[PDB]
Amino acid sequence: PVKKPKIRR
Amino acid sequence: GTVNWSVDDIVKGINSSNVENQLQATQAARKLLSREKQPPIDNIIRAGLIPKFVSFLGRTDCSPIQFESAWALTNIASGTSEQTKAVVDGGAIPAFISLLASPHAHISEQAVWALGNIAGDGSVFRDLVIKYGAVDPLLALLAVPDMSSLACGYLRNLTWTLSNLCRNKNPAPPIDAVEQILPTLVRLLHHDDPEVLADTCWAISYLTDGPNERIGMVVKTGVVPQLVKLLGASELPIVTPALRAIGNIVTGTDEQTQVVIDAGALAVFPSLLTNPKTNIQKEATWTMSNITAGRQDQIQQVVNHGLVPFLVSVLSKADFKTQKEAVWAVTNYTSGGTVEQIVYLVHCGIIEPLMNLLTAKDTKIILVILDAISNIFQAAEKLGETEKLSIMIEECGGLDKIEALQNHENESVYKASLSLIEKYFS
Repeated sequence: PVKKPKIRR
Repeated sequence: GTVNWSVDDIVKGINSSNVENQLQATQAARKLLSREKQPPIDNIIRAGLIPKFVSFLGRTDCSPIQFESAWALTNIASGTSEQTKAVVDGGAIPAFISLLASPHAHISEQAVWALGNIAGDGSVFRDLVIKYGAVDPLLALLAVPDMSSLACGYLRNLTWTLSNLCRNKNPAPPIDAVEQILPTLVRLLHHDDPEVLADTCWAISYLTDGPNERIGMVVKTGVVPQLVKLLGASELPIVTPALRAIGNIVTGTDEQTQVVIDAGALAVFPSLLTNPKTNIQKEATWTMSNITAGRQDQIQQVVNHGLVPFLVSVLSKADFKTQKEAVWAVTNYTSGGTVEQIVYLVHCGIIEPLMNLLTAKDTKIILVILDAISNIFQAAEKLGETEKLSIMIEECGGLDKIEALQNHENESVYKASLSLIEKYFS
């Protein structure tokens, strides 16, 4: 994807 | 919904002269911003926190707050263009580039991720990331003898960020940056991780989406045979961008298209043209159409690989968006092909499914079909068989459909159909 947040599982 | 009070507490904590309080506040911001559902990005921006976060990126005395701030800013930058812009305007880009050299891999890689989101916004922020010097240190993180020495997550995140540095047009990425990055992409295309392979294919699809000079840079690396290998992969996330890259290359020169043919691409097209993903079928038919726009020897390779019956079948049976690509493949074939090639095309049964699309409610496609019919009659003329062709078209109801177009709204359609009737059906 173009942008992506970092999230926990 | 108590986010506003959480944000107020974060502001208070982040302004504490006690670094443990500041760290806890940044932790709390990172937690809010890593919520899956509607993270409160605008609240955090409006609270004036971005300058504080950017300052914390530089706090070498407290690696945990560098980490938390880097993650918080990563997720703000993952948002809308306005949200990404707030991060950029806060001076984040050079701070993140400095963090690429952190001795802490989790911090370096968080910086990689943030820069990928910033560059991913578009060409303007992409170029700022390049201008501030991101490429060299990103490539250095990948310049290890064994790529398997890097955690899978890290290598995937580096590859993805590199792919965003290759993305977008108006303008395309600076040539010197592409020259720096390309050899690493070529290396990565031989990796065994499917996500790395997918994003590396995407990167190459971006670089080949442009003028022939840009396509030429990619072709000259010798990577096309490996792309063709990946074209035959079973993983759709790899085939999709590999096929886009190959399709992009054959929008280039005849010589560039020949590289694709010499690499054995055509042998993969029976599978691609019948692939259950209509998107794969469509893109494969598009690709075929730009190959049949080539030289007569290139058309002949399409013939020799048994692909014309596949093109007839797609024209006959596929979804309309794919049928549109097949019409183009036919018209290009008939525009550039020899009389013998065109005779073979008719023998494969092109006329009836072509005629059947003259009822389509797409004016452009009607015009392309009428071009193809004109082209086929020109071959018939050289053979002295225009009458035989006109009878064939009458006998499958094709002339009725051409006659019907004299009632079409579009003047070019009216004139084109009238011309065929006057020349060959009078």
